[PDB]
Amino acid sequence: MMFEHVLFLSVYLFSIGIYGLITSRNMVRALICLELILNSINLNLVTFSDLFDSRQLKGDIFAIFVIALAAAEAAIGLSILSSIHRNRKSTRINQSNLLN
Amino acid sequence: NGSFIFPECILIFGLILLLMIDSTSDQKDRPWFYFISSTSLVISITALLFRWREEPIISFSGNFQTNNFNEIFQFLILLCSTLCIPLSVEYIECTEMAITEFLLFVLTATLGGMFLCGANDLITIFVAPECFSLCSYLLSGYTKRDLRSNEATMKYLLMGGASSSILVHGFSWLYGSSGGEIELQEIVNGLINTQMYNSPGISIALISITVGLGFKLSPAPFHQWTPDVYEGSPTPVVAFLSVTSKVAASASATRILDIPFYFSSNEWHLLLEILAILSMILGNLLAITQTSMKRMLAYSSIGQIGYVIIGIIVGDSNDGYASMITYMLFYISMNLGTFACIVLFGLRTGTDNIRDYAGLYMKDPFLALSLALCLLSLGGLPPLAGFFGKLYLFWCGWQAGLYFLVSIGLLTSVLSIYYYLKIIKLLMTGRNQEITPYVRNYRRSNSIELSMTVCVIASTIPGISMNPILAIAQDTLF
Amino acid sequence: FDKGVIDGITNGVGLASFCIGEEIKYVGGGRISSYLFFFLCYVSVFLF
Amino acid sequence: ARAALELHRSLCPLLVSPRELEFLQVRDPSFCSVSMVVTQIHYTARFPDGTVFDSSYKRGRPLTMRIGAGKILRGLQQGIGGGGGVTPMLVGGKRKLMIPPILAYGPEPAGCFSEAVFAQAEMNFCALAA
Amino acid sequence: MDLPGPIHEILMLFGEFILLLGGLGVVLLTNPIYSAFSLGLVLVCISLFYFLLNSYFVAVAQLLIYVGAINVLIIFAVMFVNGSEWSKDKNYWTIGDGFTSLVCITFVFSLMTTIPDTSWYGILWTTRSNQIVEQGLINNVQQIGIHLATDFYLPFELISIILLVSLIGAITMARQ
Amino acid sequence: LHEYDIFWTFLIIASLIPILAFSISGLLAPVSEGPEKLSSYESGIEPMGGAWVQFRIRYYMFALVFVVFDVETVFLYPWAMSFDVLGVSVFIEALIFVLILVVGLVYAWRKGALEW
Amino acid sequence: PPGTVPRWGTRSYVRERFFEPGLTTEEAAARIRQTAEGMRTLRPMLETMSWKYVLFYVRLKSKYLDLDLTTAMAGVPEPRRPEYVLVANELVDNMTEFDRFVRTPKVYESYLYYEKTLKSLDDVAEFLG
Repeated sequence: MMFEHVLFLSVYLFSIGIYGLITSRNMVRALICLELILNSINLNLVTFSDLFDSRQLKGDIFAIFVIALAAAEAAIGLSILSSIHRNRKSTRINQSNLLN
Repeated sequence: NGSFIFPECILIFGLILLLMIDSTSDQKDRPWFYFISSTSLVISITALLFRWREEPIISFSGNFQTNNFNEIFQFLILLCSTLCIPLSVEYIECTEMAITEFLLFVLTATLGGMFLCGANDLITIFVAPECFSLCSYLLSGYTKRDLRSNEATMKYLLMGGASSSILVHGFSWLYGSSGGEIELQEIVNGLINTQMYNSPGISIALISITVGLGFKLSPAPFHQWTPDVYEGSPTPVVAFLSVTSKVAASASATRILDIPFYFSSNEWHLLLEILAILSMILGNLLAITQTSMKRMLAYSSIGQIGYVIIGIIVGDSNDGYASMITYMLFYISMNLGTFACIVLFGLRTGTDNIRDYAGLYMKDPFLALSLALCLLSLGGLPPLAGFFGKLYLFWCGWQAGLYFLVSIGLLTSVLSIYYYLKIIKLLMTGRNQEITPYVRNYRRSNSIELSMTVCVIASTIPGISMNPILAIAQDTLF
Repeated sequence: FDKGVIDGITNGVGLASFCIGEEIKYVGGGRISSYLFFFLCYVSVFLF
Repeated sequence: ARAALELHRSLCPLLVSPRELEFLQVRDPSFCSVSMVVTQIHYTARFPDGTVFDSSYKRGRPLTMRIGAGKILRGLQQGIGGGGGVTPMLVGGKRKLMIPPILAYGPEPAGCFSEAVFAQAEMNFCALAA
Repeated sequence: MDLPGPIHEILMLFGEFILLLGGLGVVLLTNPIYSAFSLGLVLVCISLFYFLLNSYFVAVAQLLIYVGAINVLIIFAVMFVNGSEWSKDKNYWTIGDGFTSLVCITFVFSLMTTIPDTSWYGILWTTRSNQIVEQGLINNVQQIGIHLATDFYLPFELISIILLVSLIGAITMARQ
Repeated sequence: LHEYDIFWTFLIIASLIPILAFSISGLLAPVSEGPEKLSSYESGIEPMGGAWVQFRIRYYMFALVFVVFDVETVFLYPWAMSFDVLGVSVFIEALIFVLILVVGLVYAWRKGALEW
Repeated sequence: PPGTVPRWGTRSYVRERFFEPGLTTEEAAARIRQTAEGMRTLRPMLETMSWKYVLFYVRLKSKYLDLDLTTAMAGVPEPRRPEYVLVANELVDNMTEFDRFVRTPKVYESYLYYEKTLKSLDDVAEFLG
């Protein structure tokens, strides 16, 4: 059930990754769930590049690039978090709607 | 070992120079790099001038692209950046922020947009949207002491992460169902030797791609992120986004939807239509009720105007792409003109809301005139350029059968005339006891003047001189 | 039956927009969670 | 899913020449060979007796593939780029093939809740380069 | 290379059941530090999923670049969000909880019924030449090693400037 | 790259080791210590209370620059493995790669980021 | 020469064998005979060391021929069928060892059994029909 049971867990993570995103209240939790979604897509990707495409790996390289960009985004978002917590002394996300 | 990146290798050279000068030089930079970056941009434009009338030759190991149609957009993004930088020099100058890394960010985002215009690789066309988005949450929030510039980083980063996520998940579904393939051309083969094409699957990897595409250029059902960010970020980066993001997204969309999606036409031609019919409606109604200038521009010039561009992507038998190129060339100018005028007046006064533009015709008439011209052009009135743009967009698009999209377009254009004429009316007035003490103290009076005046006549002349532009835009096969 | 009917119609065609705009403009309105919710609803329904 | 409708002709050929591996048949060689590079052909695939299950004409631009690196049915890559004992097809050439079931998908179908190809089939082609 | 035998599905189900609880801990627990630690658990148990399938690099790297740098960075970040212990009891927040737990389940149902209709074990037979090469004599750190630089030249040349720009932006933003 | 069965057995054994040790300690242990047991080591009589002890302002920059400069290595490893296998083009490519981040580190050094 | 009968592929191995319950006698007699001319196509893929399909195909064809051989053999001529059961032992131990000599990839034993695994399977199906 290798090729079949893992994909059955991709969605069962991806979905959760979205839900925690929407119902998130603090910035760090939203970023965590974002990273979780990216890892879900990564996992949905890799298995495809193990059943087939073994002559020239086309998924593992793409997985590497996805992880690199995930790290970059997780750096930039937290950097923005620093400045927002500097401006206002609380990072409650859903209590800032002064741009509407 | 290849000159098809040299148009971007020059940009990389200029980037490295801009990063070096701050490391080495002390203080001689402020007006120096202001033109040293323009040197790199104009040199890249000259380099792209060479590859006019060239072959569809494939890239490094067949990675990004090199044909005529893609080269058009590759030059167009450079044009946008060249016009935009002089705006986003003096603005951030009059904020006491570091200017070096701002120009570095703008240059790197332009580089990402330039690479995106090709990218027939399924991976390059994923990193390049990130090279264009990772350099966007920075600019769109690069005024830290402000408060709104943080809201328009939260509700831009979260959204642009979720959407790129959905897009790459669609890409993974495609890579799976396609028996394993990345090269954009080589999918309809590989999706056949693996006989899983007509099956469910592909139907999912089409929607999970079209949604991530839409978010990047914001039609109606996903427009939610645009009105906020365009108000929260500084006006120059608003203009830069609202021109080059749309250009790059519309350059990537046609290729990612026409090359690997021969068969699914009747199932995405409809889909995009559902977006367009909404994009040119919900992006106009709200535009009426606005009172802020940047937010009204977000609604009108983007929320709607990203309608009739698409209005031929659905109705395209390669007899229309010329009209898309022409309308993009018109829209870039007719949008950068009004953004230049808005930046200039806002800096000179210190307000954004509409109710302060009163009497501006009497204090300084040149700026009022050069703003009214661009606004009317956006309205699409006969002697101007937007009229001929919308016209040749409809005349090829009514010539392709579909009727319940041209009528809605004309109707929403008539509707859009309203707020344009509203602000125009607010310009021409002389009721001295009405004008607020903002235009009353206006010492009327280089770069921004030059940009505004050479960008506004291109909003009146090409609409009447579209013959060579049309003759040029017909040679696009991609 | 001129001001009260056909003038009424030619204004209500230009007045109903003034109401619909502000009406649909006051849903959501910030609260990024609501943005993402309304962004997911359309993605989900479009799968049909 | 399974077979659908179509309509065409065939421009009746001469007798096929198997050449010990497949079924080869030539209709019109015109201009020039093709190396291990991207090509662009137009196909119309049959079943063994009469049925037609796909045709490049049933879509827009005829599909583009790679002739020289294994990315397609071994039968085709032998009968388009030129196999052992067979001359390759010219730029504007035109040939006709009957693919035996060993140089094809083999004795197992491609299912999608309904196999889109009869299990252990052997199909026909009318391949015209472009 | 290959796997032991019928011990495979045992580890498969074990890791799946661990990862489900991990995700539920990520999304349910209110104390953010517990959430981050459960996220680390999720990521190590998915690195083990990557390692089970015979893809070695994309497993160990994923373990180094995420279960390391990113998690400690997030731990440092949670030292800036004060105020925890919100409400509880069966969708603590507003009815938005129910609306999400509805639309997400619709999304699930859609994809989770789309998947078990494609014969993956039949989509593997139609490609018997892709994973039939191995280049003649190679191991799986040289496969990636070369095929990253022989045809994936442009994105590899590109990612570096993305990293540099991200560094510069992060330093310019986080610093007051 | 032939048999990681030893790896899996070592994983399960060394993961059972800590819980085994904890349980063995728990079996032969005292059911005692109902004392205060609510305060930790080296504390001023019952000191209790306090928060906002972070100083994340300094160490956060270190964490960020490390997270960014780490990705270099997992890209260098496929290159460091494929030097002689391929020609010398990968040498120049990886030189450009590393030099980009050398310039980045020079920048992070000049402008004050790595501090006390 | 018309089309053929798919005959219950159609699933994702969680729909089949778990959720679409059905297997009639003389229908497993199709799977049994199919994995004979089926498993006789890996010879080229054992020539070149493609150690990644010679495991997936064997696992699938086994888990398919590890239930049919228990259903089909109940439906052969029951008066005289101890041999039709004295063959399943061989036709499912040769493969149980084939699965050993692919896990730690060998060549000599792998190929020495990739002939003595099909040589038997042509005799299990033989007692059927």
